[PDB]
Amino acid sequence: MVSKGEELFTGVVPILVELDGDVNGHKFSVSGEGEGDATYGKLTLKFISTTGKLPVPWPTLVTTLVQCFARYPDHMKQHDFFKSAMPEGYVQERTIFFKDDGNYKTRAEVKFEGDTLVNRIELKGIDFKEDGNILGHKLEYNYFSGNVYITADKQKNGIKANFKIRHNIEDGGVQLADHYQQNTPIGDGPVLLPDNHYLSEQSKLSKDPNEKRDHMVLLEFVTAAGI
Repeated sequence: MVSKGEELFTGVVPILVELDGDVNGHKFSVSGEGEGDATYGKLTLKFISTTGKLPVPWPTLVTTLVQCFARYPDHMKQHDFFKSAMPEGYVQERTIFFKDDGNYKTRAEVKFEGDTLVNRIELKGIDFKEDGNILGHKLEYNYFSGNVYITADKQKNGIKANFKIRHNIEDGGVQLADHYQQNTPIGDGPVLLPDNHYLSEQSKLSKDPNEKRDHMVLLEFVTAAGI
């Protein structure tokens, strides 16, 4: 049968993202709007800095800026924690360790507000290098992929995940970003606790030619695999 949270994602859902960040005392705010179609694993969003030029590269914020839009194959739908937590939602937390640089710590609440799926985020970055790849804006702006390895956290009625993102540098090298993640339900309601699996994620970054604010247009595909 079709579960409580799964039915909320059968069509196109509007998305609203709000992020408050502070990286080495540079405060910034990002708003995002778009839509998600979990049937296809497809997200289309436009993010805007509401605080002027970002102090960190847009590609470093992509993983932080709604895994409930994953396309789960029919034969894995009993392993979709993210939709099962809806509409009450879940808390997502990460540490993102930038190799030879600082870290981001993030806390996000993902939940429905009426028909709109909302992602509300707090991001704290510390110990970054002034002339590093991040504060120095040395990362390329184009495309990256990731394989998110998800396991159950029975103890917390939730999940954990870890994955590496390789951000291309302007010189031709790579900035590694090592991600550690935990998700816990907001509700006291039951959730689906998964077997080991991965989400295959692809992120295409672009610009709106008519937009003068600092911004990122994002097309994202997210597909569950490995069962």
